[PDB]
Amino acid sequence: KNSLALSLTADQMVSALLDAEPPILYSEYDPTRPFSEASMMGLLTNLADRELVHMINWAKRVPGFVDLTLHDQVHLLECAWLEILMIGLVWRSMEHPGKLLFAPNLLLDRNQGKCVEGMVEIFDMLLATSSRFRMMNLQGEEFVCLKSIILLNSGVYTFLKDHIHRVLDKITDTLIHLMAKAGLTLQQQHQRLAQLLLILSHIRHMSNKGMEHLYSMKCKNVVPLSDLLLEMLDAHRLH
Amino acid sequence: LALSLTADQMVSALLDAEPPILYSEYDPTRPFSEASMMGLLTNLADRELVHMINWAKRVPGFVDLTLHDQVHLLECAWLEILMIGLVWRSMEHPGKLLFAPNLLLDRNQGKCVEGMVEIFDMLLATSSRFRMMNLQGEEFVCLKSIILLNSGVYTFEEKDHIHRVLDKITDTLIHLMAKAGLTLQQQHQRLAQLLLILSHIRHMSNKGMEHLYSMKCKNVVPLSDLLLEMLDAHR
Amino acid sequence: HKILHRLLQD
Amino acid sequence: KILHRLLQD
Ligand SMILES: C[C@]12CC[C@@H]3c4ccc(O)cc4CC[C@H]3[C@@H]1CCC2=O
Ligand SMILES: C[C@]12CC[C@@H]3c4ccc(O)cc4CC[C@H]3[C@@H]1CCC2=O
Repeated sequence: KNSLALSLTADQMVSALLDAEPPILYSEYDPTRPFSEASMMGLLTNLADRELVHMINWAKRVPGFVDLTLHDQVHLLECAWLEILMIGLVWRSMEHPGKLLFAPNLLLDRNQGKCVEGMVEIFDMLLATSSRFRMMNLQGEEFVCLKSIILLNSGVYTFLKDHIHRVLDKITDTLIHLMAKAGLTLQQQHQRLAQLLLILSHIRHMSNKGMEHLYSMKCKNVVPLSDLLLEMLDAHRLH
Repeated sequence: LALSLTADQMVSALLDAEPPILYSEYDPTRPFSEASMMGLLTNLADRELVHMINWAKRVPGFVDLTLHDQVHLLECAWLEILMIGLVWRSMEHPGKLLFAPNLLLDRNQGKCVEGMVEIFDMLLATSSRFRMMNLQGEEFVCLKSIILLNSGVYTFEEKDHIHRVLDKITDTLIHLMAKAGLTLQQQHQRLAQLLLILSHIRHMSNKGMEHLYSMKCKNVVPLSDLLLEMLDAHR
Repeated sequence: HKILHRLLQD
Repeated sequence: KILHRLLQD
């Protein structure tokens, strides 16, 4: 009736999150023939589908997650999957100003985004988010915490329990610890925590726009979607 | 002068900028239809909207921002602000939404309108959260102000000024928690717990906007041109 | 000329 | 549910 996650120290939380990191995957992107709406969507959804497989492995390695029942785990992933992909992407694109690092062999800049009408405004937000992490010096230890928050948090209020909020608190505790260790003043700690948590609101926004765009692509037969992706979309419901 | 106010008078100015609780022109004599209930909601919102605009003017730091920026902020935040307002005052009416003192709608009455039950459920959930944490009106007026300032800042520098005043409200939030007797770590935990609910409020707002947009194309109810300016800034 | 902008000016 | 399967594999 417990969780070995609730008695982890800060350090142990950071360690277990850093090692749980998924690998960077490559795009099967063939640079010997042009970008088209279909073909870019094809490369992106393909990459999303394979990143997905690793995301699930990773989630089972977030402290306190596998303590949830499957039906909860399912709901959380279903609910967070795109936010997680997005924040990963933004992290990878940090020290590449103006560009999105979908894969080491897939750097796309805002204008490439126009290749798929309806996409460029999502690229725009993703790039805005990259600048903000960049100019606030986001660290990897903070990144992996934010990412774990999005997982446990983004689906917790549509469970219509306290153990998920217990673990969320222990991550808050870890974030502060990291800031104090980096020598931030007490009030610099609480300011920075708020600045990081406030960005999650905007990532949530991007996810909703991204979900509606992907749905549009589907309902216009621009690209096929792996049955896995199709089930992620279906968890959400669009017009 | 907004960066130089004390926590106390930050709180004071916000509690004092609060909009009035408006009434619905609902007639308890003639029963609901999809179109009457929605008409009642979008009428109510058009009115709260004009109050909101004045309240925003009285959020510290707001009129420091260019008018072009003030618009963009209100355009992104407006429904989010509406929704937190609704959740706040529905807080101790478990299972219902107090849209207006004379218009408190139970989870079932959400079905009159197609697609609304879902958004209702997320609203009541959040209201069930505020009550769970026993949110306080002083914290509330901070959340609300934070939404106004945070929601549109990344889709524009005065971004800094905005972040500077956003830090002030953060400071204010913690002041309120320290004074309430919380250990340091209970402070940073509560703060985080509140800020994470803003992501859900953002979610509800994104969902509410798509539904508002579907009721509009289907022409089931007339919106005031104010509400439509607001809507159409979102796509 | 958005009615919002005019409400903000007034 | 492919997700359900992947979650317990
Ligand atoms: C889902 C998506 C395609 C795939 C993108 C994608 C793909 C891989 C990845 O590591 C991150 C992202 C972030 C955004 C995703 C798009 C938003 C709208 C859309 O159609
Ligand atoms: C905008 C809205 C009508 C007006 C509702 C409304 C109206 C007044 C109010 O104080 C709060 C709310 C919250 C939700 C709003 C609806 C969501 C979908 C829709 O069409």
